[PDB]
Amino acid sequence: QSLQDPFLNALRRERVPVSIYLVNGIKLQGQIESFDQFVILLKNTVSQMVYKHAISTVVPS
Amino acid sequence: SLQDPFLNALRRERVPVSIYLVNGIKLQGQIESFDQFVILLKNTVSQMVYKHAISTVVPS
Amino acid sequence: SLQDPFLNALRRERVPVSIYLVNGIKLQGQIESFDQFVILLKNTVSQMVYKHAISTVVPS
Amino acid sequence: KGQSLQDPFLNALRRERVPVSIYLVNGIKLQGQIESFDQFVILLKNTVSQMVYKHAISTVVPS
Amino acid sequence: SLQDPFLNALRRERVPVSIYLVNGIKLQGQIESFDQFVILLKNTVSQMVYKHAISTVVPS
Amino acid sequence: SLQDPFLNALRRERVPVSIYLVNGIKLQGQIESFDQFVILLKNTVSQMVYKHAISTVVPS
RNA sequence: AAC
Repeated sequence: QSLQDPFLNALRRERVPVSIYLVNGIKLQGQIESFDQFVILLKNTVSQMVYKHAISTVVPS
Repeated sequence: SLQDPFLNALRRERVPVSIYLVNGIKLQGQIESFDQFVILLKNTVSQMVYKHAISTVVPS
Repeated sequence: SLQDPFLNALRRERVPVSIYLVNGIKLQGQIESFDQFVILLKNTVSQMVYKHAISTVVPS
Repeated sequence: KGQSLQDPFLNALRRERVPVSIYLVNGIKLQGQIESFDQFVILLKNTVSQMVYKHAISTVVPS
Repeated sequence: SLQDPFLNALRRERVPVSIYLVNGIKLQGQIESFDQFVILLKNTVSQMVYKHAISTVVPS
Repeated sequence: SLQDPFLNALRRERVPVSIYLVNGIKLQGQIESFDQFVILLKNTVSQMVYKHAISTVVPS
């Protein structure tokens, strides 16, 4: 986690808009509210739990 | 841990949820219960949903 | 484990169940048996279905 | 419970040389006989032996 | 472990890489860094790619 | 156990192989090395292939 | 939701 956690934490603390690309090709957008070992809590109009196993890539918007 | 308190608040307050599967299909219902690998999603009857097949869970 | 009760119930009742796979395939039959990683589904054939390929199990 | 079902099911097919179909999650159907398997792979023989990863397999069924 | 040397070699020599994903998508850039589960890919932006989503890593 | 002897015989004997990915793509070359998680495949270029993305390995 |  020596790279993943710092990467997600900096986006979380700064409240950067991010794009989360899922394996099926769908792109989600919002702010990272928090995360744990298996999930990311992504907030836009509502708070959704995204399973990391479904994510291909995370990048600031 | 963020997963379990998130699913518990939906379970206890019997909140209606959308579960999106990795193929894009949206399922809807109430979280009857969950464990390490599955979620039981009730409408009239419960179906068993494998977490490995879920991309997102969001209220309503 | 919620899987065992959920699946043992179906297995004993021999009721029809739909198994939806992660690729969108819908299988229809009876739950004949299961273990940690597979489910044996019975219709005109008995086929061994890997749980990793399953999204949902839905009583008919 | 563990491998109670999987391992006898595959062992029966192997022992009796039953022609099998293995459906991959991508939809592709493989056919042949199961010559052996371990924790992660199944060896399938048609004209030649190919190693199939269980992680890619959805269903196994007699042809 | 073959991953570390392979990926580090590509990091040290600044090699432009293609990261193919399991779903057909190609990402292109340089390996900025990596850990057990992710690879950081730098092109115009720095993106974090989950290894579970990657099929292959190759020079462009 | 079956996997390691299978792959080692292809590596040691430098046998041309075909590696099919879960999206159906066929890669070709020789296996230089492999570990728990990856296979290094040599053709014109050396590429790393994640085992989780492979469906089938067969001599070509 | 590809009986």
